[PDB]
Amino acid sequence: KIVLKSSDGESFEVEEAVALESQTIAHMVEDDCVDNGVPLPNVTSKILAKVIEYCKRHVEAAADDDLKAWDADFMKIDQATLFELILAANYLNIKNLLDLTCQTVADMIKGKTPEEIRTTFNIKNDFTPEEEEEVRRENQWAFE
Amino acid sequence: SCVATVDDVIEQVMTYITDPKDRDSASLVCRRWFKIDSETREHVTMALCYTATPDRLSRRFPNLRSLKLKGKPRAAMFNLIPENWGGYVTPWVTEISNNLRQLKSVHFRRMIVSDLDLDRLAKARADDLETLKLDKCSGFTTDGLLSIVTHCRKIKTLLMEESSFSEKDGKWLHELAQHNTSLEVLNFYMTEFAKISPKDLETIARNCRSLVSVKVGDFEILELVGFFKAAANLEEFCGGSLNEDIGMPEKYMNLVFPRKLCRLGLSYMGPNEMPILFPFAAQIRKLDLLYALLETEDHCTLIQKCPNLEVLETRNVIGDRGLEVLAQYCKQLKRLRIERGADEQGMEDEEGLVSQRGLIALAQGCQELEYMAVYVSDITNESLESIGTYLKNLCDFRLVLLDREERITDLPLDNGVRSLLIGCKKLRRFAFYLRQGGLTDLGLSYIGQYSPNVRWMLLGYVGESDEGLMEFSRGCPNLQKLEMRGCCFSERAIAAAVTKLPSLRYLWVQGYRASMTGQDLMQMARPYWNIELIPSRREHPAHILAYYSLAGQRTDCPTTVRVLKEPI
Amino acid sequence: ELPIARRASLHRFLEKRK
Ligand SMILES: CC[C@@H]1C[C@@H]2C(=O)CC[C@@H]2[C@@H](C(=O)N[C@@]2(C(=O)O)C[C@@H]2CC)C1
Repeated sequence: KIVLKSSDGESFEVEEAVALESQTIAHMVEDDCVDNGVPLPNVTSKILAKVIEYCKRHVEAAADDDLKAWDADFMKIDQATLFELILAANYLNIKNLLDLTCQTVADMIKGKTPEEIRTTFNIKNDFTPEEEEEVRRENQWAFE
Repeated sequence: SCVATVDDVIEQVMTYITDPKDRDSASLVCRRWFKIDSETREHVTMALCYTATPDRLSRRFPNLRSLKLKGKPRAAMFNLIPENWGGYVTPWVTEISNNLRQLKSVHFRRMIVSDLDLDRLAKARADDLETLKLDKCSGFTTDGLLSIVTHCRKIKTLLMEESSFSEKDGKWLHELAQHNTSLEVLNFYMTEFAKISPKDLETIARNCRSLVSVKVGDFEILELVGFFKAAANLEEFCGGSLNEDIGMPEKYMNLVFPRKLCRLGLSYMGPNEMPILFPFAAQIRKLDLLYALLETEDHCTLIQKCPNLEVLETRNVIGDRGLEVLAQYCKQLKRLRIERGADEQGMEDEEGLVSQRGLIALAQGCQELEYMAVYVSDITNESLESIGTYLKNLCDFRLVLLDREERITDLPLDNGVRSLLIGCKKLRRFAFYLRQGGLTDLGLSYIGQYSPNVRWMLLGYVGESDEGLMEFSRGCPNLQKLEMRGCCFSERAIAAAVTKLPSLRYLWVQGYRASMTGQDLMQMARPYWNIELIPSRREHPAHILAYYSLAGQRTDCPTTVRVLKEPI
Repeated sequence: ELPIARRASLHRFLEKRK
């Protein structure tokens, strides 16, 4: 059992093999600062919460069909949250979680047009029309 | 800590977008997104190399890992395009040498590769070059080969299928034997090699534990037994040569084929040697009877044994009868190709014709078909109706009817074409080559009207007058490439139709109502639109080739090729 | 008169046949 001290002073009771899913906390039981509990001031407490919930569930793979199920459902969150998760999976080192949170954002793009994108992400298009034309031209005449 | 934006996470996300058409979009959403696509794109394909400067490419995608360039137009594959026409690869290797320092895989398709420029490739990229594909290229020699096999010691895949070069020796193969380990696929399928020792091929099989595919020249299969025995993990083998002398009726009855072998095709295989496949036909998933020497009956007895066959390529000898066998034995079939055989001494037999009969039989049997290409001897509107009726996920459909036959049942196919294009809405590539009275201006306008997804079209003797071309032209929302030969359309008819086509970027044409002026074609002169005129090599009508390019006109035109530039 | 052009790969094979 290990203690992770969130970004806003918030101890977390977690099991052994749950906190090892992060090769950031794994590589930190060597130079064990686990004395004062593992400090991670770059994870909001609301997020760190959702992270452990993911690992918890995957660790119980000791006992594949119903996972793609829980996984698809776990992702039903808003964008700003989805992002803070990727940043977190990458602040730790949870390879299975990045392959999920990123693949979720990537699915939000897969199919939309350039307009439909900066729409559903609120991005101001900043291409001078010449630039936009050159890129569209390269894309449809030359490369792919 | 401020709120987290997409900006703070896009660098990561981009590398999970694989689809080339979604990167295409992602690159256009804003300046930052464009740069991030630019620095992370791994594979790029140029359908026509003359389409942009090799400089332009290295600037846009500095970090390519894989590249694929096509040169000569499809027509070259039918000895219709002059040898000297173009597609020289040198400008591109000197660009790779200097600016694509990350490239690990290169695929040249119908291009001109010289000894010099691949020695340049070899030295410039060396151990980093995992894969080299010389696909249907010309202009090099065994020296070139010897150079890349000695400088790229870690080659995983090496390919020369249908390439034409000069054979001076076999030290290139021997050099592979002596030093290569990493080889995974090795392919010289349609190739006249006469100086390579099979002992070398055998010693390669012994040394490359990851060897999975190998296609080969006219080696004597018997000389390959040493190979086959050593080639444990081998899954695919095409090629070789089955030569039967009467002095050994049981010559090939002691063949130890690799255990995993499931994709194959032996060259020149007759009915006498065909049996050697039976002991594992239940396992075969791909069959290349293209260069096999067996008759319509023999086809049926073999197809009959392969219930799990999902790809078959063969000559039209397969016959209506054969197709019927294929209809209820191989339900798993996904790809089928029927190239035209010897149309000289009758057919290859008296069942070696394919027709509405076999077609409609097949349409019912294998409804999983995704690619279907057939040289047929006679059709019916009805047959087409059943195509677009059963096999929905047809993606690539190609039909060509032989002028062999005198009268074809019912001829104008307008209403068949129509239900076909309407049922197969997954269709993306479509080829339709006929005889003159084959399709009417009405039927032609059907095509334009009901093919929303088609990006490539090859059209035979379709239409009756420039009316049908213009009607066709108001359609084809997604047509990019268009090839047509044997047509009654006029110069100004073509020109006007190109302007009406929304997506067109490449056009090749043989046979059209010309004019001494030549100025009729001019009425399609956009900017960035290059047009060229040709003869023919390996009575040949003038070709028209036109394509968009952000490069300008090529420097390397033969004398035999003319580039139009407004009033001459 | 535009004769059906034979794919080069086959054309080569049909002659290695005879
Ligand atoms: C200048 C165009 C050539 C014209 C050539 C010609 O004379 C007939 C077709 C051949 C052509 C063709 O590609 N035929 C197919 C095939 O893949 O070989 C598609 C058809 C397969 C069933 C192309």
